[PDB]
This record gives sequence, structure tokens and C-alpha cells, in this order.
Amino acid sequence: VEFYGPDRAKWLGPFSEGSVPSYLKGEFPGDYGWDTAGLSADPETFARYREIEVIHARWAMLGALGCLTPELLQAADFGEAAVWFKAGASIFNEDGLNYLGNPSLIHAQSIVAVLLTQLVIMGAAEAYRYSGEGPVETSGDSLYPGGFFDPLGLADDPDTLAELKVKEIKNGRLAMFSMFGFFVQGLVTGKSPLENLADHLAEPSVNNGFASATKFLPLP
Amino acid sequence: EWYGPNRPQFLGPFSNPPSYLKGEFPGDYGWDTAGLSADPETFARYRELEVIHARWAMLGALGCVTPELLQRNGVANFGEAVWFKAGAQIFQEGGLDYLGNPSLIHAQSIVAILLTQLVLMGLIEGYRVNGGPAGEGLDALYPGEAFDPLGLADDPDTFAELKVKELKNGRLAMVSMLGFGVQGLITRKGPIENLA
Amino acid sequence: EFYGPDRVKFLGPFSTPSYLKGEYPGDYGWDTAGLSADPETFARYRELEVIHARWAMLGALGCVTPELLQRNGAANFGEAVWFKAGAQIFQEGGLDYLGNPNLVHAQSIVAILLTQVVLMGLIEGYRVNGGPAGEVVDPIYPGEAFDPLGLADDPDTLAELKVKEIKNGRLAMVSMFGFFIQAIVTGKGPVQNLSDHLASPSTDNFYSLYAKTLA
Amino acid sequence: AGIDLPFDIYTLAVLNSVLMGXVELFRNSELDPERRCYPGGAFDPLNLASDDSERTQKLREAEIKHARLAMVSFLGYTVQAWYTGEGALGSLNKFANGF
Amino acid sequence: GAGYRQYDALWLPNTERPAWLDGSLPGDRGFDP
Amino acid sequence: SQWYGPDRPKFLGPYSTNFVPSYLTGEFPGDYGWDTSGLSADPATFARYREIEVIHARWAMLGALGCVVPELLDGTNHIAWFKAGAEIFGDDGIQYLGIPGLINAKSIVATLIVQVVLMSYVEGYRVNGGPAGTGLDAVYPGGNFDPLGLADDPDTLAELKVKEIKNGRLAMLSMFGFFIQAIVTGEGPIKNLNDHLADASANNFYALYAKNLA
Ligand code: CLA
Ligand SMILES: CC1=C[C@H](O)CC(C)(C)[C@H]1/C=C/C(C)=C/C=C/C(C)=C/C=C/C=C(C)/C=C/C=C(C)/C=C/C1=C(C)C[C@H](O)CC1(C)C
Ligand SMILES: CC1=C[C@H](O)CC(C)(C)[C@H]1/C=C/C(C)=C/C=C/C(C)=C/C=C/C=C(C)/C=C/C=C(C)/C=C/C1=C(C)C[C@H](O)CC1(C)C
Ligand SMILES: CC/C=C\C/C=C\C/C=C/CCCCCCCC(=O)O
Repeated sequence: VEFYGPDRAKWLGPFSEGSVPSYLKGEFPGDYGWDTAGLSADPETFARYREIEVIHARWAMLGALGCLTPELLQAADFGEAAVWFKAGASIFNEDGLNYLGNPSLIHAQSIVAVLLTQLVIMGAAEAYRYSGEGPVETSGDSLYPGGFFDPLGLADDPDTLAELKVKEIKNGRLAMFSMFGFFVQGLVTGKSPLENLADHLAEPSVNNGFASATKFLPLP
Repeated sequence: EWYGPNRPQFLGPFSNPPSYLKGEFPGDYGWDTAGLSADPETFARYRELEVIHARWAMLGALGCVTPELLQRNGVANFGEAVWFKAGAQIFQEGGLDYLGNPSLIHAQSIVAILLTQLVLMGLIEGYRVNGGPAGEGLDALYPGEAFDPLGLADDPDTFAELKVKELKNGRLAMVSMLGFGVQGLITRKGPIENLA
Repeated sequence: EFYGPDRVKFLGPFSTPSYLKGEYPGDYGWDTAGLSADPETFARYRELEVIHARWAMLGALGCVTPELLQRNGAANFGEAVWFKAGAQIFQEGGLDYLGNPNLVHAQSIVAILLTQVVLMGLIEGYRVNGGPAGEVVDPIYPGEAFDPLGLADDPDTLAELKVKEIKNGRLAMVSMFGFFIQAIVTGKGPVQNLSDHLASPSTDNFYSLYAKTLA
Repeated sequence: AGIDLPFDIYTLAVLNSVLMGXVELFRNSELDPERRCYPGGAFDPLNLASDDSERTQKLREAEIKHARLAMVSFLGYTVQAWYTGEGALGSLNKFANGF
Repeated sequence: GAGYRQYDALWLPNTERPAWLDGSLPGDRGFDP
Repeated sequence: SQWYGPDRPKFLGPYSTNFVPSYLTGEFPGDYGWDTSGLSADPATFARYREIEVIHARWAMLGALGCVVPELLDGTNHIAWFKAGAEIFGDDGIQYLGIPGLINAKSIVATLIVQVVLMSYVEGYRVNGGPAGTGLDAVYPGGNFDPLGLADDPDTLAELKVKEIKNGRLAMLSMFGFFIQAIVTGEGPIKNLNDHLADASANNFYALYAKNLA
């Protein structure tokens, strides 16, 4: 099924034809015709929203991978630092950040130093990204630089590039949905997502989302 | 310096302002990463909202910090010096005393305060929006005249400089007010107590 | 894929009779005994395959559902196991649907058999000749009154749905055969065997407790 | 509704017979076969389907479908009362508390 | 024009209306065996 | 007639004669000239916001009525609107009006699946059109949705539109009040009204809950 043109897949199946905006002509990756609030009726705002969505999708994929991998590797020992939201305070402990369990890799003890270093490096990186030009010879596209960040040369055929763009906006959107689920589960049940999956697999009839429903009830 | 293409941008040496941000209006640092102001009407409404919010933020910050500093300076004993605890004073048996003096206000009824503030604020807001006794055909953003008794902002250059100073001071005041709110929410204490 | 001359065959890259030209749904080019070398016999075999597929899908669902309901504490049937469910008519009160005494309360097997014979004969005569529910045009894909939701409207979607139906029916037939031979070997329920195997996959299987007892 | 009436059962029986007879004798007085089913007038105060249009036909279809459904439903009421010895809510309770 | 079939409806999918029932009456479904 | 044109009522009364946006001409119902945020400069976004507002108004009126009604009935134990969801986990399930044997809903996944399917179908029909009407208006279809023909005359239709949108806005405000008042007090709105009527001076917001809100 094609993902471009007037005969592309859409966000409501057979019912989509009645809610497709005029400005959503399917000229961009991930165009399913879903805009019911008219938030992208301005062409400039549409480009800004596309940029924000792509960046957020990439960061959400990174976050999902970095929340899933450390728990599986625990091949290592962390204890209370295995959980993704419980690893924030592991630096403040007087043992250091034992990367993979070895207390000799980074041995981080201070907060201000790492914080300031991250601020300066990512400020430089994000300022270069906003400028779009600098020390690296990119292709000139802010959203898809390619010149330096594609050492394998996977983006050479325009049609293959478009198909890859569709696939990775889709993977990014799935990552965004999963990250929102991770956040909500962390606030609600206070357990790691793998533990939640194990509890659900143990007995799915009673260990579902509606079991922890009355815990938010405001008592007088 | 503060106006035209020579103005500094919001990312230091890096400067990629949007097309619609020409810098004519005060406090234009080219920060529209969301693209919300692509329409002139929405941009103008956002400018008005920003300046009004800035003025209210500076006023609120001064009103939040002055009484608690005065209490901590050993001048007078307030009922509750903490800025986010001023509402509980009206429920005390002693009422609301200005600077602690029982002969100043001694307000007791919250309903009367609510009604009086509602009518007065509504009348002055309607005057500001439409034009009342304090001038009718004046600027909505900078009416001047009765609102500039000193006449400092008369010539264009000083007017623009003072407007830029107003906008940046108001932005700093808004950031400070948000910091006040977060600090109070987390620490459950006064701002100056956190400072010291 | 799934149609024309370049469709996927039944041996993947290791793969054909001349009469299997990639026109009919669910044609993977597996006819080694040459039983479908006659076009008329090919049509008859296709019709029997489709009917068997539908019947086997219904049978698999009806063999899984009551035992699944019973084992989860959702109902109390007289005999949840599928091969022992036919003896409920010889119990004290008879056959009660879902365990409720006020649902069917069947007691006589003769009446059941007579009514089933009459109704089944009438509807199968309608199927092969045409009756109240429509007139026969396509012997296995009537549509019209049997497709109220109109899912088989577009011809491309019709072909895709035909392929999906025939594949799910073939899988259902295989599972029906497995269910039969497991009943004739293990003597317990299908979901019971699944639960036992899931409890201890290494030690609970056909070879570990039944291979040596076969001979 | 739990309130004892001030009438005797003999008086009530005679009154019911007389009132029903009078009402049905009034109803029988019509002569137009169309108005024998849809009298209108005082029986259509809101003037919902008193003209000749598509709106009245839909209302008549709804009325006839509701009539048929209620007829079958009351036959079910009677047969359930005969068999199980319960009413309507009683039959619902007996069915629910049997699984 | 999606999610259903376009498809007078009688009491049987394939049946004919009787001669004396012309369909003018409201609930006329051609049902009089 | 008085609700349209340049002489319609404004949202700030006489203090908004000159504070009227250029694009809020007044050909749409409920046009009081309250757009002091510049959120509807684009006509397409304006139309989408109008549709969202009408749908929200209808949903809010339904929700307000359905939150008020069950609390006033003895059969349902005067249950609050925010506590009725967990009744499906009770030893008796959900029984309509308190009459046993009416619904007896004990499973939550079954009701969730049924609602998902039904709401999916009806929402798809609303967006694209279906058996209940094709080619009709997006927000005000009519036809099968106006069985009584209460809006045949266009003037009556406009007056009813203004009445509907106003009742919907009031219901939205009341539903937000319901949410906030359930969050703060922790009791049903009807009990709060009864407590206020019993002692207005004592039982209110400031006298009981505002003092310990910070
Ligand atoms: C806007 C959406 C909305 C939503 C989501 C809800 C949601 C809910 N309602 Mg509320 N409600 C609403 C609007 C809404 N309501 C409105 C507008 C009203 C006024 C009519 C009510 C009045 C109401 C009542 C009276 C009750 C609820 C209850 C319920 C709960 C489930 C019951 C159920 O769905 O019945 C399934 C679906 C139906 C359509 C049932 C209708 C058919 C019944 C069986 C007919 C009864 C009539 C019949 C003639 C018998 C009565 C005669 C009697 C004397 C014997 C649930 C919390 C029930 C509960 O117990 O909550 C605590 C309950 O008792 N609601
Ligand atoms: C720029 C841009 C651009 C792009 O495009 C996009 C984006 C990024 C989104 C954007 C951004 C934005 C932002 C950041 C904003 C912010 C804001 C704020 C913070 C405000 C505040 C604000 C704030 C404010 C007003 C405040 C106020 C306050 C007040 C009045 C107070 C008062 C008071 C007092 C005296 C004291 C007492 O005891 C109490 C009270 C009574 C309480
Ligand atoms: C105008 C303007 C202008 C300028 O320019 C700007 C601004 C200012 C921004 C604007 C404003 C706006 C606003 C104000 C808004 C609001 C809204 C709301 C509140 C809504 C609600 C809304 C609301 C709603 C829907 C609601 C709904 C509800 C519901 C369904 C409910 C349901 C239910 C019930 C029955 C009961 C049970 O037991 C439970 C449940 C199931 C839960
Ligand atoms: C046209 C009128 C025709 C017939 C009416 C005839 C009779 C009315 C019925 C009377 C019933 C009297 C029952 C007396 C005993 C009641 C039970 C008791 O109190 O023990």
C-alpha cells in the first residue's frame, strides 16, 4: 500500500475521506490525514510542527531503548538502579555510577560538573542544529542532514529514502506512544514496565489497568 | 542596537530569525521555535498578552517579596509574611491588619473584599479595554498622558529604550515568579528563607 | 503475490502442475498425487475444500470456547470437554445451555436428531438449489443476503478475503485433526493439554509420556 | 401505590364495566375507515402527525413496529408466568440467578 | 458511503410480495403466508 | 434576529463596543465577540473550533444531566458521579435504577469492547456519513436527527441554535465546576448543594477548604 499521493493509507480507514483537510495532500512522510483541530493550517507552523514531531520521535526512540536495555542487562547488578526512573538518584549514592557494575568506568560522584558539561556540549550541538551549518559538511537539510550522520550511505535512492522516512516516523511515533505509557504507568503503579508485563502475564484477568482505579479516589 | 537586523538574537552568535520576525517591535530576539506567531493578528494578541503578563508579574513579585522581607528585617510583625499564606490571615480571630496595626484596615469579611475587588477590577478593565474617563482615544498598549506623569517616554529613542527595558524586566519577573511558585511548592517555605 | 504466475509456492525457493495457473484463491501449487488433473474434479475439490474449511473453523471455535469458559470459572457446564459433551443428554436434568436450567433444558435425543435432520436437510437443499435466503449464482460465494456488512464489495478486497478465509480454514482443519488424535491418545481436554504442556514443557509432551506406550 | 382506595370492589367492578362500555361505544361511532385508526383532533393535541407528509408515515411505521413488539412481549409475559410462575422482574431475577 | 452495504425489504431475503399487499400500508412487509 | 449582525450582545457589555475582532462579524450562533487570544484568525481553524465547541457542548449537557440524576434517586443509594465507575466490581454488579436483574453487568472488558465497537462505528458515521444520512451538514445534519421537525423554519433554527449553544456553554462550565468541586471537597455536587443550603455562612469553600489548600 502506497504512503504518498491521494490514494495513500489514512488515519480512519474507510471513514477517512470525510475528515481529510485540504492542506494535507500527502507530500510528506507519515501523512495519514489526521488533523481535526486545524493546528497546522499555516504552512510555516506545519513545518515547525513536523520538525518538533521528528525530533520528539527520535528522542522517544532513544528513551525507550535506554529504558528497556539496562533492565535486561541486570549480566550486571544494580539493585534499586535497574528501574528507569529509580536510576536518577543512583549517582548521589556514595558508590559512584558503576557502569555495568564495574566501579572503575566513570565513577561519577558530583552533580554540578556533569550538569554543566552536558549543558555546554548540548548547547553547542543544539545551536549548530538550529543554525544548520558549521564544522560538518551536511546536505543542507536541517531535518535530514545526511552528510556526516550517514556513514553507511543508506540514503542514496530518493524513493528508498522516502520509504525509510515513512518507516522511521512510524517507529518514532510508536516509541512516543510507548514512552507516554511508560510515564503514566510509572506515576500510577510505581513499578518497572517489565515487572508490570510479568504481573499482567501472571493473571491478565485481574492484573489489568482497572485494578488500580480506585487509588486516585479523593476521600473527604 | 536593540532594533533592526543588527539586534542580538536569542542564541548568541547563532542567529536564524523567522521571516515574519523583522525586529521592529520591542524585545524581538527571534525565538519562535514553535512557529505560533506566523499570523500577524495572533502575533499582536500574543504581544499584548506578554506585556500585560509582564507588568502583572513585576507587580506580583514586588508584592510577594516586600512584606516578608519587612517582617524579616525586624520592622513589624505581619500575620503571615509568606507570600502564599496571606489568605489564611483573614480566617484568624484578629482579622486582616495592615502592617499589624489594628486601626488600619481590620478587614473581616471575605465576601465584601470579593465584591469590591470584582466591581473595581471590572470597571478599570472595561476602561482599559474600551476607553473611560482617563482618556478615550489613546493607545491600548502605551496610552501615555495620564499614565506617564513624569513624561520620560516622550521622544522616540527614549521611548523605545524604556519599552525594551520594560519588556526584558517583565520577562525576568515572570521567570522569577515561576521560580517562586515552584520553590514554594517543593520547599513549603518562604522564598527569602530558601535564599538564606 | 498470491495470484498470477509469480505467487508464493508451497516449497518457497525450492519449488508445478500445468493446471495450477494461479487464478483461484489459496493456490500454493501443491498437487503431487495428480488428483486434481480434471477441471470438473478440480472444481468439486475446491468446493469441498471451502466447505470443509468453514465447518472446521466453526468446529475449532466450538471445541475451544466451552472448556475455556468452564476452566476460568465463567460457567458450570454439564460436560465442558468436547468429546464428552454429547453425553449431557443422558444426565439427570438433560442438557442446559451454559448451565442455566431455564435456557434449553433439552431432554430427548430422538427429538434433537429429528429436528436437526429436517433443518439441516432443508438448508443444505437451499444451498445447492436456492431458496428463501437467495438464489444460487456462485455455489460457494453467494454474497448479497450472506454479506450484510458489505465487506466483500471491492473485487481486490474480495480476493484478499478469499485467500485469508482459505488459509485460516486450512489451519483450522489441521488443528481439528490434531484435536481428534490428541483426544484418541491423551483422553483429556485440548486446553487441558495446553495448560499441562505450559506448566512443564520439557517433561510434558507426546514423546515423554505417550511415544513408548503406542507400541 | 400502597394507598387504600375509598371504593368498594363491587362499585369498582360496575364502574369499570360502565366506563369501558361508554368509551368503546364512543369509539365505535366513527364511520371513516381511515379515521377509525387515527382519529386525530383531541387525540393529537400536539399536532405531530395530523397532515399528509413523509413525517407522519415514519411515525406510523414506528407505532406499528412498537405495537408488534409489545404484543410479542406480552405473550412472553403470559407464557413465562404460566411456566416459571414469575412475573417480569421476577423472571429476570430467576434467569440471572441461575448461571 | 463506506462501512456498510447500500442494499423494498420483505420478510425473506428472496421472496415476492403478495398481490393483495401492494405496500401502501405503513407496516407492509409482504408477510401473509 | 437580535443575535446576529453588528448589534449582537457582547461578552463585556457596553465596555466592548470598540473591542470586537474584525473576523467576528456575527453570522454564527453564540457570537459574543470573545476572542481576546487571537486563536481563530485562520477561518479553517475557526470552523474546526466551532465544531469542537458544539460537540463539547452536547457531551457536557449529557454529562451534567447524567451526573445529577443518579444522585437524586434512592434506588442507586444517592451515589456520587465519580464513584459510580467502581460499582461494576461490587458483589452485585451494576443494576439499573437499583432493580435487581435489570443489567447485572459484572465484567468490565465486555462493556469496554462493546463501547469501543459501537462508538467507533457511530463516530465514523458522523465524520464520513452513513445509513442515517449522507451529504448532510457536519454539525447540524437534521433529517433522521430531527424526527419532530422542530427547526423547519430557518429563523426558528437560528433561535434554537443560539439557545442550544448557550445551554451547552453553561453545562460545560458546570461540568468543570463538578470536576474541581469533586477534587477539592471529595463529595457529590448534590450533597455540597444541600450542605450550602443548610448553612450558607458556615458551609462554603473559604470556610472549610481554602484555609488548608496551601
Ligand atoms: C452522557 C453519558 C452518560 C453516561 C456515560 C452515563 C453513565 C452511567 N450511568 Mg447515567 N444517565 C445519563 C447519562 C449518562 N450516564 C442520563 C442523561 C440519565 C437520565 C436518564 C442517566 C441516568 C442514570 C440512571 C437512572 C442510572 C445511571 C447509571 C449509569 C451507569 C451505567 C448504567 C448503564 O449504562 O445502563 C445500561 C444502558 C441503558 C441504556 C439502560 C436502559 C434500559 C433500562 C433497563 C430501562 C429502564 C426502564 C424500564 C421501563 C424499567 C423501569 C421501570 C421500573 C419502575 C421497574 C454509568 C455510570 C446506572 C447506575 O447504577 O449508576 C450508579 C443507573 O442506575 N444513569
Ligand atoms: C517565548 C516562546 C516562544 C516559542 O515560540 C514558544 C514558547 C517556547 C512556548 C514560548 C515560551 C513562553 C514562556 C516560557 C512563557 C512563560 C511565561 C511565564 C512563566 C509567565 C508567568 C507569569 C506570572 C505572573 C503574571 C505572576 C503573577 C503574580 C501575582 C499577580 C501575584 C500576586 C500576589 C501577591 C502580590 C502576593 C500575595 O501574597 C499573593 C498573590 C495575590 C498571589
Ligand atoms: C472562549 C475563549 C476565547 C479566548 O480567545 C481564549 C479562551 C479564553 C481560552 C477561550 C475559552 C475557553 C474555555 C473557557 C473553555 C472551557 C471549556 C470547558 C470548561 C469544557 C468542559 C467540558 C466538559 C465536558 C465535555 C464534560 C463531559 C462529561 C461527561 C461525558 C460525563 C460523563 C459521566 C457521567 C454522565 C456520569 C458517570 O458516573 C461518569 C461519566 C462517565 C464521567
Ligand atoms: C355490570 C356489572 C357486572 C358484574 C359485577 C358483579 C360483581 C362485582 C364483584 C364483587 C366481588 C365481591 C367479593 C366479596 C369478597 C371479597 C373478598 C373478601 O373480602 O373476603
